[PDB]
This record gives sequence, structure tokens and C-alpha cells, in this order.
Amino acid sequence: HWGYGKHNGPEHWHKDFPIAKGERQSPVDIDTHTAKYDPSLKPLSVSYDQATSLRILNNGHAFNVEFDDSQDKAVLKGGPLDGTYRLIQFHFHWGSLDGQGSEHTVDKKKYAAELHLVHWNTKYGDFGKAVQQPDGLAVLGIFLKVGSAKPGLQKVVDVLDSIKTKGKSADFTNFDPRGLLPESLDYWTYPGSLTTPPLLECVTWIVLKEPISVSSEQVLKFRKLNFNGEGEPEELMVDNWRPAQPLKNRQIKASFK
Ligand SMILES: NS(=O)(=O)c1ccc(NC(=O)c2ccc([N+](=O)[O-])cc2Cl)cc1
Ligand SMILES: [Zn+2]
Repeated sequence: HWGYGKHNGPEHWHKDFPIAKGERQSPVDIDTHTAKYDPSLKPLSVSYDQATSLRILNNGHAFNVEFDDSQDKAVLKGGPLDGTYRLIQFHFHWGSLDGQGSEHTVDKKKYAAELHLVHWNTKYGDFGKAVQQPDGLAVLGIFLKVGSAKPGLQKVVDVLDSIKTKGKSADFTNFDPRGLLPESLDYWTYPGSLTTPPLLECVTWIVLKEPISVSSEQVLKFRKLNFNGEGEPEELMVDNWRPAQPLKNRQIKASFK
């Protein structure tokens, strides 16, 4: 099945998922000088005070942490969005080396990793229905650079030892994803897709300009995870990013000048 290798990786995904060559695929290179400053964009509202984290899951592609999204908690609104979008999960994409790992790039610059906070449009009732809609999801993307540690990341780093392998999960409550957010909520936004299969064109992307800093030690711990299941040959969970895709018709908007 699909993955990140030479024979099944991003260049192969179009065979099982033909939308891979569609008109609104993600990620993209963010050309900061062709992006349009839009003073009409309402500020972004990220309201995570009541986010109830539940569990962290290793799925064979990344580690997904899923939230209890059964109540009106942990919502993204404003910015380019109409209505309210509810947090369901976050995950990361990262590299084998500090010089790559991000999915979006900024004037061709690759960051060490990228965090995706995934939210579904509450007008569609749940995540599974929302992904079938053109405005179903809003993904908040945040770049990671290697420097000072991010203290709010450490609780995630420490649990990774227990989910080394595909299909392992651990209880993970009371985690404040506010600890993963940079100072500024300045952003770029554009219409796109999931960056893994099924590659559905259901996402309003909101990519923050300001990266967070994490330590080398923190990202090194991401790189100890495995793609393979327990009792299969060891293949380290690294370079789980899709490269930039063609922008095609699209415009990227900026919330700042
Ligand atoms: N990398 S990204 O664009 O943020 C992104 C990519 C893929 C997803 N996928 C999911 O959330 C997902 C999880 C489970 C299932 N399922 O039915 O088993 C389906 C999806 Cl679409 C979410 C976000
Ligand atoms: Zn992602």
C-alpha cells in the first residue's frame, strides 16, 4: 500500500488516488512575494482552552494524536473561514536531517518539520462527512526549526517510546496544544488538499509565518519511530513529507503586509 518509499511514495500515489494530479493539491511552495496581502481577512481565532486530548496513536505514516471532538471545544474560526471548525487531531511531518521535513516550503525553504492541526467544519456534523466536502477541513500548519527546545512539546516526545511501531497507542490527556503555537498568528492561506492519501481536495490551508523552535534532541526522538510494524524489518519513520505540488490556478493570500 502507499507510503514514503521509492516504489510507493508520493510519485506513485496517483495510481491508487488519481486526484493526486488534481487542480488543488497540497502542499505548495509559498512564494511570499506573489502572495496577496488581504486586509479584508478577519483575524484568525484559535480557541484551544478546553481542548480535551485523549490519546496518541502511531499509524505507520506519522503519530496521530486524536482529541475528543464530541463537544464545542477547540475551535478554529475567522481568518478566511466561514463558520466554525473543530479540532480532531494533530500530527507532524519531518525529515531524516534538519535540512528537510516540511511539506510546505517558503520561497523554496524547507523547515525541519511541520505540524498540522486538523479541524473539521461543524456544518457537516463530523470529520468523516466533512472530508467529502470542498470546504470540509481547515488545517493549521506550523513550521518547526531546530534551536531552543519547545517546552510544550516535551510531553509528546516522551510518549513516543511506547508507540514505536505502527498501531501502538497510549492514553494522552490534558495536553494543551496551545503549547505548540508561535507568538504570531500571521498566516498565509490557500485552497488545497490532504497531503496524504486519500488526497481529498477538502482543505482550507492556513500556514503560520512564524515557525516554532524545537531542540535537536526533540526532533531526534521523532526519528526513532518506525514505519514498519513490531516484528518486521526496521525502517525508521523519517521523510514522511510530500513535496510541493503545482499551484495551478491558485492564489495564496497573506493576512499581513
Ligand atoms: N497531512 S494533512 O493534510 O493534514 C492530513 C492528511 C490525512 C488526514 N487523514 C485523516 O484524518 C483520516 C484518518 C482516518 C481515516 N479513516 O477513515 O481511517 C480517514 C482519514 Cl481522511 C488528515 C490530515
Ligand atoms: Zn499532515
